[PDB]
Amino acid sequence: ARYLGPKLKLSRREGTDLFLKSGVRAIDTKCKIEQAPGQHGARKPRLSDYGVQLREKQKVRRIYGVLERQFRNYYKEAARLKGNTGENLLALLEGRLDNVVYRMGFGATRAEARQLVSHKAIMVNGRVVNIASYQVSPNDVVSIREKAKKQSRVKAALELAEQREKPTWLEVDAGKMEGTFKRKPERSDLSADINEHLIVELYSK
Amino acid sequence: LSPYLQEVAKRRTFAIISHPDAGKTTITEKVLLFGQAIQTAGTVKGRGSNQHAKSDWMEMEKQRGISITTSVMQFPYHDCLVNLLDTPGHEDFSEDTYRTLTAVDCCLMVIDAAKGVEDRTRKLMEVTRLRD
Amino acid sequence: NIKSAKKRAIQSEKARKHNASRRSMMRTFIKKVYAAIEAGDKAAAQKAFNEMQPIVDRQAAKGLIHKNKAARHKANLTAQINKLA
Amino acid sequence: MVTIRLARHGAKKRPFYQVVVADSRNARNGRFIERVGFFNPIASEKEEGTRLDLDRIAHWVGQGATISDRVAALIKEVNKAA
Amino acid sequence: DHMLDGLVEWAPAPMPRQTDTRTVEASEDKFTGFVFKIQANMDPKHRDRVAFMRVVSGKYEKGMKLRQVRTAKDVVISDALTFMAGDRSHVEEAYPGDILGLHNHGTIQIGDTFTQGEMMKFTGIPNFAPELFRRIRLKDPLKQKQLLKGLVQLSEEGAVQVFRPISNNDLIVGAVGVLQFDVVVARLKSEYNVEAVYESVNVATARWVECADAKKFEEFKRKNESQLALDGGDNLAYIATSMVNLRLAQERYPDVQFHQTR
Amino acid sequence: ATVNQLVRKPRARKVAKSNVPALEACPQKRGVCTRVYTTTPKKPNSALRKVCRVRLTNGFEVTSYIGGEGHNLQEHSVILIRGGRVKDLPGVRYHTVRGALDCSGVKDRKQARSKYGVKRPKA
RNA sequence: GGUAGCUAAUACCGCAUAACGUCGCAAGACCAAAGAGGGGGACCUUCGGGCCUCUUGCCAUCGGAUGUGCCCAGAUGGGAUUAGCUAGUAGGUGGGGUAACGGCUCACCUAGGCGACGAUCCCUAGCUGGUCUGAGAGGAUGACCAGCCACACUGGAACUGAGACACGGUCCAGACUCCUACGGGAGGCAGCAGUGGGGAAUAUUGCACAAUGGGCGCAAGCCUGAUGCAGCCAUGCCGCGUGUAUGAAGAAGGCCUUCGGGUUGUAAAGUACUUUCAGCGGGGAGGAAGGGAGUAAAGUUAAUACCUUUGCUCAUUGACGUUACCCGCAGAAGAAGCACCGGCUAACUCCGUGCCAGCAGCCGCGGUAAUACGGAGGGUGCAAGCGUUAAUCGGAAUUACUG
Repeated sequence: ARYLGPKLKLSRREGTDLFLKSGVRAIDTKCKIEQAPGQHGARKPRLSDYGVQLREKQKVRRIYGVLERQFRNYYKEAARLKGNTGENLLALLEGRLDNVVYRMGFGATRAEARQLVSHKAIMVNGRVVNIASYQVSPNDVVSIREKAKKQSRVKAALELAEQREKPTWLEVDAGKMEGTFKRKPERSDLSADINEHLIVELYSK
Repeated sequence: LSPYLQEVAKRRTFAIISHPDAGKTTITEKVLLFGQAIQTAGTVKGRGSNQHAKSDWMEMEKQRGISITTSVMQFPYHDCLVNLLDTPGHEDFSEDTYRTLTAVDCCLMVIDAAKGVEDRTRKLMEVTRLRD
Repeated sequence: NIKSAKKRAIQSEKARKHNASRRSMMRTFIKKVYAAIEAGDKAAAQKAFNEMQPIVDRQAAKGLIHKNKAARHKANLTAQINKLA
Repeated sequence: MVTIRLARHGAKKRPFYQVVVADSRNARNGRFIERVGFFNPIASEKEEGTRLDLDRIAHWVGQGATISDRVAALIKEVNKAA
Repeated sequence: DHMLDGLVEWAPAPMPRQTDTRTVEASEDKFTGFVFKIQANMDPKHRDRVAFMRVVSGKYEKGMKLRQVRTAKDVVISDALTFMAGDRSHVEEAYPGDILGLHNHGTIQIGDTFTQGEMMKFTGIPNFAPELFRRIRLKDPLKQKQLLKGLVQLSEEGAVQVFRPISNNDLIVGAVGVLQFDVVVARLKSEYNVEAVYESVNVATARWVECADAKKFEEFKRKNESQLALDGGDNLAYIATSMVNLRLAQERYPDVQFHQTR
Repeated sequence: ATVNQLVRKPRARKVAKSNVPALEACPQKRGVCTRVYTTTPKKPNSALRKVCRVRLTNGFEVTSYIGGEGHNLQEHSVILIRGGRVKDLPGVRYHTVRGALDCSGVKDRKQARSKYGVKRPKA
């Protein structure tokens, strides 16, 4: 129920970096990035109003590791939710515990930020959270499992982490390994090559 | 002579074997009227002795041709409680008969006095001595 | 049908018979009062009516001519018996 | 016989009864007259666990109405006025 | 009647049966039967099967709890047949030497020992392997279960046993000796209104029905799968063309028998 | 037009007609298969399309298409028909499911085997 | 089962007794019922137990609550290639009836009564809450769940009782079937599970009343396929995992190349790393409240008895259960497929092929170099699923009230 394959092959189709092969040397490249997402990558994809609309979400999914059968519901969710359903879907996409993990540098990739939330190596205001889908409310504080604390991996992660853009709605630590959900991410403090409406539409047809 | 070891000792569970068309099934039907299970009697293929009374060849095809697979019986004779088997005669056909011998402590062989000892008669003794 | 409560059957029959007569006595008596009417014996009328008055009330309290049913009988009777006599 | 009882409206293993005035004869979750509180056999040491319109229960008992024996174990395990 | 007088007079009370544990005296208590047969079950309103059990020791009583030694699962008994002459009868309670009937639902086989607890199995019961031929391909142009159902119901019995390859159709049956006729006849008696005929089939073996450790098997269930079958009872088997092609198959190696088990 | 008119003779919906009426309007059906022929399609195309006239279970007898290169079918058989027409052969409003009941899947097909019914050959 | 005879009760039945009851304007008429337990000082009498007493039980009148009758109106499918329908029919009066009004019934009497806002007659159909779809108005539907209704082999009938016209009651008829010593008998799974049959297709002849609820019972307790669990099936909706990192001018192999190379490809390898979920081992919540044993209560009483009540003492109560859950053990070990790539529609080539073979939802592909056929490479979209067929609403402002 996860990708499990040529992850760059992906970011090459999106022509952008999806934060996939994060790890050590952040800021991708080195793989052919761009000129060949397949066997005809060289080509000039003059795509349709559809393309520049599916590819938009087909991205958002990947830039988080989420899937369809489930992504939809997120949208349906945001829909019921008052306000720009566009930013809302984002608000819920960011609100993912598998995300708050990675985002708080407690793990390299948003992929490496799962194998643990899955293998019970994290938790909230107590109870260890097994589902890489938990929806983190406000205040809700995580904390790498006091158990397998700082190990032959997670340490090397925090390194590049705090040297990255750095969030604004979380009050992470470092050795105490236990961030917090200060507040729900506004629209102004997050974005890039990501359009709301362009995806809020695909599900309106 | 407690009500347990008494029931055990008064029991007796046996086979009836022979070569195809010897008398198994008939002697069986007759053993059944000596046990007050059949108030009349019959024959085989429902034949020469009339009346829709054949019988006690279970099945169906049996009553069309002649005998197929072990029918089993329990009746009282004299001071005992007999458990009676009815073992099919035919090479290819059984099997079964052999496995049925595993349930008997002893065994009765019918022989066609018009034929003497036939083939599966000889083969059945071999199987018998397996268990003395 | 093989269900213990079948004795509810023979149990009913008993009361069926019983009631039947009780009830059969009920009317048979009421009738006598009507016979007097289709005749004109105001004297024998109030007579049969009195020898019924309680006989009807009884099988009532017992539960066969339940409440009101009682009233009606005597009611429309005491009404006709004098309406023309 | 209007008996005040509980219906099992929980979910596999995690029940959730509901005190209700109902004609003794009906089915468990069958027709009833009026919910009058509930009963949570889970809850776990937190805030709630049971609720009952005690000053309503009385109105029924008032018109004669037998109470379940498991319903009675609630009418008091939660006191009466203290 | 003399031979009967002779029968009563001389012939043994229930005898001891041997096991891989001990000489089992008939005198003992603690129930100990062993099946031995799952008769050609027609049978007037059921698949029944009703396995025929011998009762070596102990007294059976209707509500008692027993242990199927083979599957190592404890089983409670209720409907336990007593056969009043080719006829089911309800049902009583039994003593050593009698013959009791049960109710096979893929739980009973042949030689399945039943105790009250003692984990042991009777060393008796023959169980040999079939020869072959066949391909019942049916008139009645189908259905299809009733034929198949008929076949996967005459097969938890000991006589024959079917073989259904991985091509849905192509039904193979194998094969007591050569009396493949009761099949045809029970194909239009018992409770199946089918008809059915035969052919010749490129199968010498028989086969022999395999299983052991994983992965290796999945490489086996793949390479020579052409070629591989599956039975009524949901496992397992091969089906070969000759003896040489049988040897090479096993020779793929080294994972297990032989296996017949009826 | 007018309300009064609509009030009177009210507007009447126009029911739909299932292009495939081999009864029950149900998934698929079992059929004895009366004959196994091959025909020619409309003007533009020119093949030797394979078809079978099947006696369904509900009594309706109908002609069905046999998709894929080759089949085991013949005389009797017992296919199970599906749906979807064959705009090239008129009258052929049904497709017999491949690799179902007495029908053998297309031999060797490796692509889109879900249809033409075939099993993964040595992964 | 038949005949005879004895025997008890809260079985049955008089008599007595009567109002706040029934009948009657009133006078007066007339109506009822059962006892049985645990005790226990006097006295104790024909020392059975009388009696004192609490405890459940019975009669009667008026009420409470619930439950059920019954009545009126509006609405509740299609068909006029259905336009007329009806005599107890419509009303009256008067007897009878019912628990009750009532044509319910009967007698007599007026002659009516319904109907194109669609009667009647056919065809179809369990109705509502709701369910699916839709921006909505609507369209479709009424499995699971709850309310109302109806039926319980077919047809009919009554009986018992507070209530049945009675799924596991009775009587009759019918069809069917089963047992018989042959004279006569017996039964109806649309309760649970199960077999046959039919079908594209629909589950185990399981466990326990431990919990909630029902019947009886003073109570304990008994009964309870109701219920609660379990077994089968990806049928589905919500989860989750089959690995996470790091990695070369980028292996061999495959496939394409105008051969200069490109690409599957970080993909694999290799290097680190994590082991949820399975598998093995342990430890172990909650669903239990209660009832069953003793001590106290201006609790009533003649009473420390007996009975209830409330604290308190001990022993104790589960089917599911190798539970849910928690901790280790081991190791990426044990877990990916299906559809699609001419357009709508995201996604390309080679080879074969030759209007053959075949594709196709619509247009439309194939008669030698086909991105539409089959295969291969590659790519695209979904994922324990994917596809197809089927069905409904949408798009369909393509019955348009909104429109």
